[PDB]
Amino acid sequence: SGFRKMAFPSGKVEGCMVQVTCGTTTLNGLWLDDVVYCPRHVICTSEDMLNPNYEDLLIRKSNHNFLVQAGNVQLRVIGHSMQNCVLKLKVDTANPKTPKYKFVRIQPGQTFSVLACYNGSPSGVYQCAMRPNFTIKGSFLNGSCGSVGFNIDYDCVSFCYMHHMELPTGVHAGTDLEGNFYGPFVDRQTAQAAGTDTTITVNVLAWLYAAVINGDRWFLNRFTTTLNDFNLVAMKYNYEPLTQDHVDILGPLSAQTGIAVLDMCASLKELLQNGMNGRTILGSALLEDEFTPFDVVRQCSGVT
Amino acid sequence: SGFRKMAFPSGKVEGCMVQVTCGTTTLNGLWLDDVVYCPRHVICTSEDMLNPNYEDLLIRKSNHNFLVQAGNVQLRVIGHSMQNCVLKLKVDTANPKTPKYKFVRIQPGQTFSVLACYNGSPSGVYQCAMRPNFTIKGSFLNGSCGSVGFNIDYDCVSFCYMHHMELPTGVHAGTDLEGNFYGPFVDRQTAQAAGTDTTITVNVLAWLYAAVINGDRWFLNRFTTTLNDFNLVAMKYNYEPLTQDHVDILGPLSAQTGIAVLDMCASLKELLQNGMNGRTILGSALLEDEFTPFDVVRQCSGVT
Ligand SMILES: *CC(=O)N1CCN(C(c2ccccc2)c2ccccc2)CC1
Ligand SMILES: *CC(=O)N1CCN(C(c2ccccc2)c2ccccc2)CC1
Repeated sequence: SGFRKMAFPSGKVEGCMVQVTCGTTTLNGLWLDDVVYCPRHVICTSEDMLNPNYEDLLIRKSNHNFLVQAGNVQLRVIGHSMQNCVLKLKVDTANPKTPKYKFVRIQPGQTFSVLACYNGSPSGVYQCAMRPNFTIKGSFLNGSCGSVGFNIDYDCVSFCYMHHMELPTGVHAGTDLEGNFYGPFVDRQTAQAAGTDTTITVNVLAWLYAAVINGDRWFLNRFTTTLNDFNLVAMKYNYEPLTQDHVDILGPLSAQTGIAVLDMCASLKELLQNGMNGRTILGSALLEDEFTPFDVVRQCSGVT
Repeated sequence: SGFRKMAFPSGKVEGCMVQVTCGTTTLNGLWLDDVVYCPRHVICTSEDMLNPNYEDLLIRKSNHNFLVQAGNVQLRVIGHSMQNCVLKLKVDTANPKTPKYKFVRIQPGQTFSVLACYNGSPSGVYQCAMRPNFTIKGSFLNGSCGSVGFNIDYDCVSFCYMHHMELPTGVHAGTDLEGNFYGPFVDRQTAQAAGTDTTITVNVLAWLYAAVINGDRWFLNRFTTTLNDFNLVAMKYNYEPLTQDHVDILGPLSAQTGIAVLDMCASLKELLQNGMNGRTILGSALLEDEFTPFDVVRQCSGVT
């Protein structure tokens, strides 16, 4: 037992990290098969980022201008193309460590692991969630761009995020691996504000189920509620509305604990209305929303 | 910017995980060079754990009784020995993926990453701290024993923990890689209670410095304090006493932020005495103590 914010083992992704340099700009790239993926702003100078015309800036770059280094060895770039906000650098060598992989575009509320990198070298791994406002709250310093977010299903790595930007508020924005930004963000040094960062209700409920499985039960009450009644309270507290699809997804946790989904909703409602009163749940003094129902099942069952 | 509970990239450790089976007991082993390290309770049945005499139980085991499997391939065991609470299984093949490594015995308050494994396969990675009562609050199910805790200094993995037990309270106990338990715990199915889980004061201060670096400054006050005055409050709140050695270790963070250590202590004192008043620091509603001063520096600088 015990319940932790857990990331996927990062080995499969560490074997894909490379350094990409274009002029004086250096960031991370993801090497899969014979293609290196990286943010297209690798071609920009600081002056370019105020209002970059990427198609125009890219005309001045040739294959030999993209310096790709995997560990201590240089890769030969034999092609380059821009797909949305990512550059795809075709190299002459397939990455021998390429895992089975997929590119997926996640939904708000979904979680993933990030392998934060600098100069193509991994520094750490942490668990994130795509916020309902399409930002992520990461830990990214200058040079971390090109670090990726991913999930793993046994031996298949599903890449879902590539880091591109930090908003003036310190929150993060990036793209899927086809180069499309999550949310309305653009790769330009222009002040872009995030929308409301609402709480992922279905994740909070999943985490309350993880708490009951792991021994923290003080918050369980004698009440029940309905979806409509719960949602009036969810709206008041800037929580995402709960749907029947979310109830369905929580079914396995409901079954395992014997606590009906709407009863857990009534516990959540009282926690929202009364607070924690100085108490903690799974060592947290706030309601955690960055564990999905699948994450709780995975951790509580021991999937490898 | 942004500050996250971050684990070390786990690739170097994933390459060392193996499965060890003895009779009907299966757990994880750590394969480094030609030795596989695992908890000695792999030799026990459930009946043995009530009061095991390990030297006696081990006499009945031969090299061929320890089944060691690295991925899908079996390793040949050519020797076995017990060192404290770990078994060392000499195998005929050096692990080709053995990283540069060391075995270290950490101090309470120190943090490390855990690669939780089942059947020699990695399931996830999270960050822990050795509590002042010599327990860790992990996420370990049956079969996770033998999973290890570690730190990494560029290319050197320092192994510090091997998981052995879960106390009846749901907290965890284990050994260093020489098989010595942290704290007074023994590998036996006997109720053993943990001492006071005090808060690691120097880590809380480091995390408050990380908060000021990352923009969360509301808690900074107009006060200062002394070590002795601070420690009267630390004692009242079950915080570890702060020493001059801890002040010295926080020097770089003090220098970077321009906030004297004792001034940060006065902010901590007011937070202890008044609470957070519904506010958060780095997204937490409680004072986080599982980041060391070195962790804050590492994360805030981008060490790979
Ligand atoms: C994540 C990372 O490595 N950085 C943050 C984004 N920086 C961009 C940039 C590109 C080229 C020259 C200067 C700065 C950037 C700036 C503004 C908006 C989007 C991206 C690079 C460092
Ligand atoms: C961590 C893990 O895999 N487990 C928890 C400890 N279990 C021990 C054990 C050994 C052999 C047969 C049954 C149980 C154990 C029990 C009691 C005290 C210490 C260790 C194995 C599963």
